[PDB]
Amino acid sequence: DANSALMELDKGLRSGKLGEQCEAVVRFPRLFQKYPFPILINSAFLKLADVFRVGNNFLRLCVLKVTQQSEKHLEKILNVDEFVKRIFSVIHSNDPVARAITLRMLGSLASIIPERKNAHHSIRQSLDSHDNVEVEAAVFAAANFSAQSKDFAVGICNKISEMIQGLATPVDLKLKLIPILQHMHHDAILASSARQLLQQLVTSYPSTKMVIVSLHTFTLLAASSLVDTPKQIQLLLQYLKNDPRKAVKRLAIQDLKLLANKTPHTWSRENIQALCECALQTPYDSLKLGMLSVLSTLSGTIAIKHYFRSSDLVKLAQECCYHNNRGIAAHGVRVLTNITVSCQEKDLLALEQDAVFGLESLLVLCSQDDSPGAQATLKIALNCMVKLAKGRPHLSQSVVETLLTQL
Amino acid sequence: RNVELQQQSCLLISHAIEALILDPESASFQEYGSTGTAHADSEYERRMMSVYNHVLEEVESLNRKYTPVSYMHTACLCNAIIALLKVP
Amino acid sequence: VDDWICEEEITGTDALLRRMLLTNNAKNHSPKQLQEAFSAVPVNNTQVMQIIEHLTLLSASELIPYAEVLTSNMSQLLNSGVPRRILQTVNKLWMVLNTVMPRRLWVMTVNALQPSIKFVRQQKYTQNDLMIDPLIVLRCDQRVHRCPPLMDITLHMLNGYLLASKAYLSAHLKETEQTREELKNALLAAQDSAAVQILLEICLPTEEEKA
Amino acid sequence: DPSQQFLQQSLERVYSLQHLDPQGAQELLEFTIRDLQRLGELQSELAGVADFSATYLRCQLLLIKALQEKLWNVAAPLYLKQSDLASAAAKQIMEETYKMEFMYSGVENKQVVIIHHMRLQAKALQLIVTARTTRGLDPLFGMCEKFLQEVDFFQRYFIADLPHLQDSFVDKLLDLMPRLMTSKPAEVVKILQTMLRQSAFLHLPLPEQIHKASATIIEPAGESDNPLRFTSGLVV
Amino acid sequence: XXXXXWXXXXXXXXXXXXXXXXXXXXX
Amino acid sequence: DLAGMFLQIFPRPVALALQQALGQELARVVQGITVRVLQALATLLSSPALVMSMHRSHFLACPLLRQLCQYQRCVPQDTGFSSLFLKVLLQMLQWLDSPGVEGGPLRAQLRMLASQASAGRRLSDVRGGLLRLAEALAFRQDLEVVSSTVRAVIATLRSGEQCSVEPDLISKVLQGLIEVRSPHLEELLTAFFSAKPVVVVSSLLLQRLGPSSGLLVDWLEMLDPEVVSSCPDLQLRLLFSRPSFRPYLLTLFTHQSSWPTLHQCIRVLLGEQRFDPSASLDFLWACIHVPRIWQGRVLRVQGPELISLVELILAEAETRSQACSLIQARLPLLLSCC
Amino acid sequence: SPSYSPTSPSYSP
Repeated sequence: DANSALMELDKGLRSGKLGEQCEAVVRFPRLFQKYPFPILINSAFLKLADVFRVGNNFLRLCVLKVTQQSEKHLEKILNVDEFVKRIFSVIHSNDPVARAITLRMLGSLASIIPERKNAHHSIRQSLDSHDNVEVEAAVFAAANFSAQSKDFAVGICNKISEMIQGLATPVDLKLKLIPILQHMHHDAILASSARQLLQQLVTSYPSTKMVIVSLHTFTLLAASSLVDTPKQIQLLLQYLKNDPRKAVKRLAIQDLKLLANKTPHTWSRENIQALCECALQTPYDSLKLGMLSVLSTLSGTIAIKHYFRSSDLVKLAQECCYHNNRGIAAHGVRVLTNITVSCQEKDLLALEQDAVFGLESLLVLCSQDDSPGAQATLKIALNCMVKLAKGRPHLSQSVVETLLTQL
Repeated sequence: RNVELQQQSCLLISHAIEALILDPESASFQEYGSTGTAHADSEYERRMMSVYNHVLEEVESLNRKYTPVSYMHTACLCNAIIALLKVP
Repeated sequence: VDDWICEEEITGTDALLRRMLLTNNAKNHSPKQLQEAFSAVPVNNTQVMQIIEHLTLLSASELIPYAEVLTSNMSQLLNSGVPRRILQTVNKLWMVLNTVMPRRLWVMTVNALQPSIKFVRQQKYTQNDLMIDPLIVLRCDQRVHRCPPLMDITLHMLNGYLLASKAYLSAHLKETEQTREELKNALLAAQDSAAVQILLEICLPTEEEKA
Repeated sequence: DPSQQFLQQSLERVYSLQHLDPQGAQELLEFTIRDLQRLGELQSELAGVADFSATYLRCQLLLIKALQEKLWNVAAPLYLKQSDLASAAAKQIMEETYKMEFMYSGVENKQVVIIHHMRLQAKALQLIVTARTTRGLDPLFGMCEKFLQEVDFFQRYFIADLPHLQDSFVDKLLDLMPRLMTSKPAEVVKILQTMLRQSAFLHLPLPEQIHKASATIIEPAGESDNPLRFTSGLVV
Repeated sequence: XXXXXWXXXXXXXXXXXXXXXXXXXXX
Repeated sequence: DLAGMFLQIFPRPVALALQQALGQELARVVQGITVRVLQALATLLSSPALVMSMHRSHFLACPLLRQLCQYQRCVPQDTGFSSLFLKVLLQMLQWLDSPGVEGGPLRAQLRMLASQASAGRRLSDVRGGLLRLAEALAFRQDLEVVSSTVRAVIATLRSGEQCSVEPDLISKVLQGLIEVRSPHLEELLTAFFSAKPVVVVSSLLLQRLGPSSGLLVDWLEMLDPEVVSSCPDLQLRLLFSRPSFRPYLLTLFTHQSSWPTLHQCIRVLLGEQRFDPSASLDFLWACIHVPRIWQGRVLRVQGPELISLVELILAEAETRSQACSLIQARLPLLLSCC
Repeated sequence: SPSYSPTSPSYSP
């Protein structure tokens, strides 16, 4: 029986021994999986909150782990007020560890208590505490509550700004503190203020870790709050062509990959032109391969029709088609094939044979080595020539002939 | 697509019975299939639609050229059977 | 709980930094290379900055081979002019290693932080020795008492071994059972009181620094 | 107003890329519908115009997907409705046009004409879909005459703003209308099928102030499992 | 990479086919 | 023959058989006719032609050069193939270094093959190559020349050890590479600082830097173990003076430097309008409120120290006046110090 | 209780 098993693991949490008590606490998610009944999940969560209120910090951490593992079941408790109140009663503990665990509880419960103002005030007060674990837990709770509540976000944006430009805050806690601005995707003026703060923040703290974290949270804000995307793309391209560090360029590359995977239609022709110009004058194959991966992701979408003779993208694809790196060759062949099968202009008749012979050269390079990385480029090339044969029928004879000669 | 092809095969045979044995006057409307981009994924599908087009063209060409008790009607339908079964 | 709540996630900044920086595949970083960086008689702090700043990006499972080189060179970190960032980073790496290998790590760190006047000064401190007498962890180099990143480590080991001695004494009591509960409780209470008293004596502004 | 500028930019991106392949057109319409839905979820005062334009682009996407079906590549006797998609598409476009016309407060004549144009396109698509599955000649002739009557009613009602719909469905119908009265109804169906694919996508004049008609009921409060008991045959 | 390769993408092994493989493989 | 089939290919199935033979030889090398093909190509290019035929049919020419480069890279110990290939590439570029050719993929592939091969050599001395790079930066632009010289200097620092550093020359070279925005700046800094860099980076930061300032800030954080430990005058000029990266350096110095360094800094900062008052008061306020000091839970100053504090606060007030809110904000610090 | 300040708000069940 459900209630019989509930009593069976309920008798263990007055055992006095901490081991059987943590036993009793951590058996709860299995009970929630077996018996998803709201009147029973309610009673289980209320007594979990009671043993959270009276237990030590390890029991509180066990309750926190249970709450994290049972996030989909805590929307069906419906005695929210007294449960949250008896958890919240030990925000007033003088123990900073207990305060940190309660902040992690509030952040874990932020899906079912948005606009709960005493929780917001506790997070705001604990963000200025002198204990590192409490401040980290307050940052975690603020990140959770900013995602679930816009009234929390509008004031906490100003607070996080003022404690980022506050130099008493150390650099590592600043690094943990930047991605709160990712959840500013509630209001247009809120996202604009967050973008202004991030623009001042990148040039104010030009550290490599700072620019990685700030650019990634700026692009997560731009992807979530959709009216930020062209300026974010042009900012990423500017930081890809100007910032000399390889890590910053690598984040710019993977970030433009994310933005091309999400919203390829919002790329302008100038953005593709700037990315191509970045791929021309780079000396590193590790960055050129990533840039060509972004351009090959863009090539399989409608961004080519927005981009469109022989342009910088075509010249770049021809140059990267004949490259000693197999990945760069595969990406250039993919761009050439997508351009060839995308439209039927007069200019692509010349590069059709270029795509065919680049495919054949990639086949003769990727077949005799049996490397694990060679098979991926071989699969890319063979998929590209399948697409070339299907999209344009007449030249399939040469593709079949070179496959037979390579076999 | 294979199940649809079998269904279209027996539908073709039923229509070939109707349009030139039972009632050629009531049947044989403007059933001109808009054969544009024949995006047939398999060779079997290509053979089936080629057979369908050939049989439909024969039925339309032999709609009212003969009396409903005809040797050409039985021959064209009964060879449409062979054309349908020739493809494995 | 302090050794467990540090595993709780904050904002995803660490996974991001690991993904964007550990992929540099500059595989020169190794326990041998870090040991050579420490063992330079003209010691350079810049190289050990670079190595341990790279080490902070590593996961706890892949920080295991660096435990010996990180612990056994902690005596050099007290040598009157070691930068605070080196000590803070070493404390961070020790806290990371504490989540996956604490029973070994405490023994290695206790053996590392001896005064080392003699050749060994009892380098054979086992786990059993520290569970028998947790106050061994307070018999350190005595320069650690003004090194807060090593006070963090030694207080962690002191709290851990004070907790472990209770379980060890209960296990020894049940094994030798084949009253003594009162004597065990008195021993535990006196042990914690002695630890608190020694900790408070560490807090005193000693007369060498007074004048 | 960055949100209004983005909405205008996305709409003109849809309008200016109406020369692509059907797959690319479907991809662009899906992207812009998703962006307009999320913009409506973000800017509250633009939510009504966002889902208004989203429903219009959904109508156009359904029309494009219905016009690119596998049933046009098979003959009329080989057509089978048990795997049909366009018949549901025409009904969906009708429902979306009614939803567009009547659950939006800020509509005017300059939007009602495009709404009724899309309704006419949906009626033509349903006419061709029903003509695929009909073997008799007189019911096909019947609703072909009904559709031409509807087109005549549309040209009579909306004759003022006819010179704004260049190259659309209705004006290209009006060019071939004297042929359309004198044409055999199967040829009418064929020319309609070939002329929907060549019809140009229209433009929506954006209203200044427009909101969705929203309704929520709170007093029934459908979250209590307690039954509401009464005597059989009496009233509650 | 054929999209309709039966032998390829054998991650979705059925029940009858798996038993058939186990029966006709080691023989 | 060989030259017969080169005249058959570029001015087509024989090219595929040629491609297959090259693939066969590379397969045999990695497991257990290339040199003859390269010799035939060299002897054909020595006689003045084919370069326009290979330019128009670049999709038969570039795979052959790619296969030759792969064979050159797979056996670098086979000396003679690499040198002959290098002369072939240089002669091919020399025939293609013409104004009107409408060069495309073939020219770029030959250019990158030359940059991969000829720049791999080690230049003789660090000082001479660094002076050559300084001159190449100093003429006008020389981007291909700058790229070749920085590749040579990178190879020299990777292989050879240190030389006559001449830190003014290093500073001038780094400033020139920053002003021309060379993509090899990070490699050059890494190779320079792997084998007094504090003075060089501080003098570079104290001087436009633009987007390259972040790399120098990262190096200054990383090569200097503390923030103000070596040549402290430049670091006090970096931190407190009348820079966009300054708050990051202040945030470092408040938390990375030791207590004697912080005490010496506040002594020299308090005990002339040399220092910026806003950064000075912010640094003092953050130094009082270090979270390590207050974890789990008041600094005495001398007479002239407190005096210098109060006219520093006054100077901050007048440089803000160019209202009383910032004076009220600075009041808690003067209350805490007194 | 040692975990709560004397001036901390009381908990009323």
